Amino acid sequence: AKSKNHTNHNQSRKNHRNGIKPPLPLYMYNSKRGGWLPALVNTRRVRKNNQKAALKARRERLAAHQAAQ
Amino acid sequence: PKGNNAIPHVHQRKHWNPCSSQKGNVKVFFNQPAQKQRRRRLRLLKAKKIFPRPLKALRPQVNCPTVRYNMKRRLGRGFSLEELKAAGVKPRYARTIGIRVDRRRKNK
Amino acid sequence: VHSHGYKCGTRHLFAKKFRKHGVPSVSTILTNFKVGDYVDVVADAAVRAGMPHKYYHGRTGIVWNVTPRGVGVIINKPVRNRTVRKRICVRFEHVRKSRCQEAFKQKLKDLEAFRAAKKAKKVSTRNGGFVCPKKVEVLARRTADYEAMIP
Amino acid sequence: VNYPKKKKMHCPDERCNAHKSFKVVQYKAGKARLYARGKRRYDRKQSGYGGQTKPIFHKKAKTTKKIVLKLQCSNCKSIIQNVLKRTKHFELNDKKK
RNA sequence: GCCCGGAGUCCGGGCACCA
RNA sequence: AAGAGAGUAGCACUGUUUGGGAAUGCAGUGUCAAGCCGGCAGGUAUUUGUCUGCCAAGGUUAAAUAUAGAG
RNA sequence: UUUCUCGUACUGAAAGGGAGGUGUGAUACACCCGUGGCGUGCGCAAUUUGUGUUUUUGCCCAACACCG
RNA sequence: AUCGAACCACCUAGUAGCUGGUUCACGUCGAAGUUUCCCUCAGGAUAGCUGGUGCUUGUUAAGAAGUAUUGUGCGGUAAAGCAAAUGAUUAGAGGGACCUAUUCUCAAACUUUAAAUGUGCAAACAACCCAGCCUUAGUUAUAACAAGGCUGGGUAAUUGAGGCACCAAGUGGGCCUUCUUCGGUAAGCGGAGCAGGCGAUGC
RNA sequence: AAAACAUAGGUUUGUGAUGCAUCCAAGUGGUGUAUGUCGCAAACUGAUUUCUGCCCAGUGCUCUGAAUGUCAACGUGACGAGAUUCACCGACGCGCGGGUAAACGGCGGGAGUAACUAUGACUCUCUUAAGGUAGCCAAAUGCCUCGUCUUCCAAUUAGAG
RNA sequence: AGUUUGGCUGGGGCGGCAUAUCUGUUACACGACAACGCAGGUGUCCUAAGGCGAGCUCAGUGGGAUCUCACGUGGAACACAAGCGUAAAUGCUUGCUUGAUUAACGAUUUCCAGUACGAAUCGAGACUGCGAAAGCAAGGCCAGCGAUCCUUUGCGAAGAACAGGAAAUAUGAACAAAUCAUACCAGAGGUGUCAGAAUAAUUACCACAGGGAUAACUGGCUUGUGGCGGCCAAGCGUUCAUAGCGACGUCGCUUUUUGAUCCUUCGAUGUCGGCUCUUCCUAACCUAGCGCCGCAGAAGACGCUAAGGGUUGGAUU
RNA sequence: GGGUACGACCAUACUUGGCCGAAUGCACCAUAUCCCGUCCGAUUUGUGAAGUUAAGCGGCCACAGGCCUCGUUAGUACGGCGAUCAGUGAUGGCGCUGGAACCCGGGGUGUUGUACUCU
Ligand SMILES: [K+]
Ligand SMILES: [K+]
Ligand SMILES: [K+]
Ligand SMILES: [K+]
Ligand SMILES: [K+]
Ligand SMILES: [K+]
Ligand SMILES: [K+]
Ligand SMILES: [Mg+2]
Ligand SMILES: [Mg+2]
Ligand SMILES: [Mg+2]
Ligand SMILES: [Mg+2]
Ligand SMILES: [Mg+2]
Ligand SMILES: [Mg+2]
Ligand SMILES: [Mg+2]
Ligand SMILES: [Mg+2]
Ligand SMILES: [Mg+2]
Ligand SMILES: [Mg+2]
Ligand SMILES: [Mg+2]
Ligand SMILES: [Mg+2]
Ligand SMILES: [Mg+2]
Ligand SMILES: [Mg+2]
Ligand SMILES: [Mg+2]
Ligand SMILES: [Mg+2]
Ligand SMILES: [Mg+2]
Ligand code: NA
Ligand code: NA
Ligand code: NA
Ligand code: NA
Ligand code: NA
Ligand code: NA
Ligand code: NA
Ligand code: NA
Ligand code: NA
Ligand code: NA
Ligand code: NA
Ligand code: NA
Repeated sequence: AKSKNHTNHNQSRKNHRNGIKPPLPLYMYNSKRGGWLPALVNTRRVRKNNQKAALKARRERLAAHQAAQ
Repeated sequence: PKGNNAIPHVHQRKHWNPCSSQKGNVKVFFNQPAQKQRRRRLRLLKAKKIFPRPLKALRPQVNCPTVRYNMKRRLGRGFSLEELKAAGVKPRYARTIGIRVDRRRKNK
Repeated sequence: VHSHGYKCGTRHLFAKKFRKHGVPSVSTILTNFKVGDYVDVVADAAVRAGMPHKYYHGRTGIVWNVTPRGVGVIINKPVRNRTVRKRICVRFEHVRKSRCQEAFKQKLKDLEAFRAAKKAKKVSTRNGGFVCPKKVEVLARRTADYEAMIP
Repeated sequence: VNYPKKKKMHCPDERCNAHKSFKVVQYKAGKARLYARGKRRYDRKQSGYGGQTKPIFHKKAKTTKKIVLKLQCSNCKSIIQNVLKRTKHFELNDKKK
């Protein structure tokens, strides 16, 4: 016995029950894994220097406050 | 619908259950507290009969094998022939006064 | 259900134009792309290499990767009850700079200019007023125009 | 399809890190060993009374096979295997038309 | 896939089949 | 000073059995030992040399265990 | 301190190996009251008259580093 | 009184994606007949629709919207055309064919042109603009660019709760109507697109 | 309840006993066989009368053809330290070559042509293992079909010839 | 003796492949969209028909004796089906070549569950080819192909290390020497029912669980076919379209034929014909009443109102 | 007002025919020892001006074809939403609204950057 083949009826109603969720924000999953390697490798060396400078800045800020107290 | 479950492997397809057509293959433990009482009664009765002999005969101290139990000590079956000679006791006479004797131990 | 390949409904979509055939010009070659830009994805159909799928023709997205002869763009796409952020790699010929933010940027430039001038407007037709015709015609649906609509 | 007898291909060996001349010979499958683990298991399962114990696959549909070439270098004895598309007649004449 | 025979060559033959 | 169980153990083929996998146990037929540097076992087949543990092919033996349609 | 089991460490087919921070040098050296750094972050603390700031818990994102 | 394989007891409560049944009340919510794979088509697994348990938060909007505005992209359907390419096709006129300029009538698998209804993106605080710096093994012949940071100054209507998990049910025979449509002489016929309904619901 | 089966008659096959057919799980076991070719066992046709044509390519059965090609265990030799590997030998059967249809079965097309037309004894040509012989028929076997002619009725998709 | 003897399907069977796939159209100007819908393809082929540099211009037309000049927007060619694309080229000729190799498990698109397979896009490293260079090339653009288990091939060359290290493949578990076997990584032998069982018939002697999800008979929708009628008027009728007819066209009605469908019924609605008996319809054969004729009489043709009454006996089947 | 070289947009720049052109230039032109390539110095390559503005090039013109632009076709064709609207139907108008195309008519026939350059 034959039957139905295909229909898109009721599918738009189902998709909007819980809505079409908005896309993820642009700041959420932003990793350049497969990109241009020469630029990726260079950015790592800059980031390592930024982390080292961040640690040094907190050391001087803490020492200055302790001297005042 | 199945979902994210483990694959069961329950191992119960061998007619172990007693029903109208099968005798079954089961073992229960309803006599456990009764058998505990009976064994205790026999131990007290044996002590009364053999008085004043000790309940258990003397046994040696041995080392457990393999690397997992290298450092552990327990009791062995019986004393060695070399050990009995060192203490000056005959083996057949030793069994008479309540000393267990083992003729297979090696004393390495 | 038969014959759904990579280019199914593309007879008129990837056709070039009338009297506008050819290959990309120098102005296209000299365009500069940088990460964070907005671009439109349109096919060229004279460059077979790096041509995007038919779904992404006419779509607008942001670039996340720059390569020696290619650009990577992030494009939204609704699937069932959600939109997926897709990444496509295309050649620089199938990509155009987008003007979808020039009005916004021009608004910012005007605001700072207005503040800069202040540191150193329109006529509403909605409100009423006097009207002096000096002449008044009449519309009357003459019988001549009824006779006109006869081919 | 016609193929040359020699090719100039890159050699990955440390001694010969350059383009060298390779000799082309078609690959043929070896002979089954009768003492492979799978063959020992099959012979044990097959002995007895139950008849045939495994499938035989009579429904053959393909009419060609893929071509595998073994490329043998001279100075460094390394071998490199390559695969071509399916074809019905493979020849190694190398004499250009 | 084996062993032959007749023209490395195609056929005729007796055999053998776990993707 | 001697000795300690022979169509026995082993091997080949076939069948069955086992978690036992180049073969765990057994059965049939063929073949069939050693003890003057012995034999068996040591979980991957073969040849060679060590090491470790035992000494088959005869027999008896309480207690702790079962009573799943009995007395 | 159980005599066994689950857990406090994982990784490789295997032989095997086995995870703290900061500073200074190119089984290295010296210290040990301690979040590896960045972003968004309940509550609390301190300021201005509502704003700006510190520490941020839990969680999440992206970059190090260390073990096989 | 039993025969295309007798009767009796047992294995046996044999297996059944198939047919039948399945026992108190009130309350809060509430569907699907669709996607992919399967010796699959009277059945399953998988996603969707639903319930329960929440977590993190907020008090005008955080990563809000089946809706408009402004700006900026995409398209070849209706229409139109054959006096424009491809194809079909009627008749005269000027130099039997042929040529030149016309003329009647056309196209789901023709088109120069080309709507309406549509469809991407943007319209700010995890951001922007400017100033002064830091780093790099990236670019450039080197001022200049890239990228990651640090320190000071200024910054599109109207509706309203945002985000993130875990566990699981039923369902996977549909049918009707508006408009657009394909096959068929047609059908209360077979097959699709958009929306609303019945199924599950009375008044 | 018959047109089916059986029957007398006819034909074919195997077989001289350490046999042919054949039962049983098995044995110094059992049946035709208390038998001996005018016998026993296995098929087909179906009284009498008169007959029983051609085909051995296919499948089957069979041969006192094994002549040669191919093959399994068992045997005999080699390389190797050995497991392993290789070589040679290796029966029936298959292949090859004969016989057999009262074994299963099978048994043709197309043109031209005789003093009116019509038919074609005669010719030619394709083609098989052989190309349906003696007989019989719209028959319980003929689609077309209620075939065509005679007979039987006033009239017959019926009956007979 | 045991078992099997595909699926889809306007019932099933025979047929076909709509079973894995590519182009145009259906398809309604984003994307997606079904039918045993329409027009056609695919399991191959190519050491060049792959890569690059250079030179040139094709189909065709016209004027002159294969040769020559001019025009020539592609009307040619690009292995094959179609679409798109291309003129100092993506076409043709020629020269040199092997980028159809390797490519540290880099990222992504199409199908999509945001799985795999097939195909494709953008990259980093090695060694190269063609170019004076910029540059192009890891096949021929998009269709041309394949899991687990098993079999088979390639890589783990020789040396260096007083110790397993940034550098020497691992194991065979009491230990050593040589064979053998096995693991880890990359390919190949195939499943076309193409996400991948190893597979012949018959049942009228038949069985079971079910199905009105599905055929054969009644009923329902339709009316192609069947049947019964209108409209126009070229002709036929001694001349005369219409007494009577009426071609070429066009408009309807009926459900008394046969088709098309599959709505009800498969825990059953007794399936042809004849006999008997009642009733209804009119599209009127006879009986009643009228008009008209190519109606002298007679016999008839046509038309209207009319269903009250009637409509036979036999041969073969 | 010009020329040359390198360009951007790629016909308001194209096609046919006609008329004119100071200077710097561009070009036609002369010739094969050497570099280089052909059947042929025709193309290409190397050498250098004895001539010529005939051609190429630039400017202008043509009720010329094309192309660009504005109107007209036309609120026409077609469309979204509504009706217990009209009509036997085929179809159509109405309400709130979006809105073309060909033909035809008027106008137009390149704009410009960098460097070196003659009045
Ligand atoms: K369910
Ligand atoms: K009778
Ligand atoms: K007889
Ligand atoms: K024969
Ligand atoms: K024969
Ligand atoms: K490369
Ligand atoms: K299976
Ligand atoms: Mg369905
Ligand atoms: Mg489900
Ligand atoms: Mg019972
Ligand atoms: Mg005993
Ligand atoms: Mg029920
Ligand atoms: Mg509710
Ligand atoms: Mg229901
Ligand atoms: Mg009777
Ligand atoms: Mg006859
Ligand atoms: Mg008859
Ligand atoms: Mg009669
Ligand atoms: Mg007769
Ligand atoms: Mg079927
Ligand atoms: Mg391909
Ligand atoms: Mg039905
Ligand atoms: Mg009944
Ligand atoms: Mg009844
Ligand atoms: Na287009
Ligand atoms: Na023995
Ligand atoms: Na049961
Ligand atoms: Na399958
Ligand atoms: Na049902
Ligand atoms: Na169902
Ligand atoms: Na008879
Ligand atoms: Na005859
Ligand atoms: Na008759
Ligand atoms: Na399948
Ligand atoms: Na009809
Ligand atoms: Na009709």
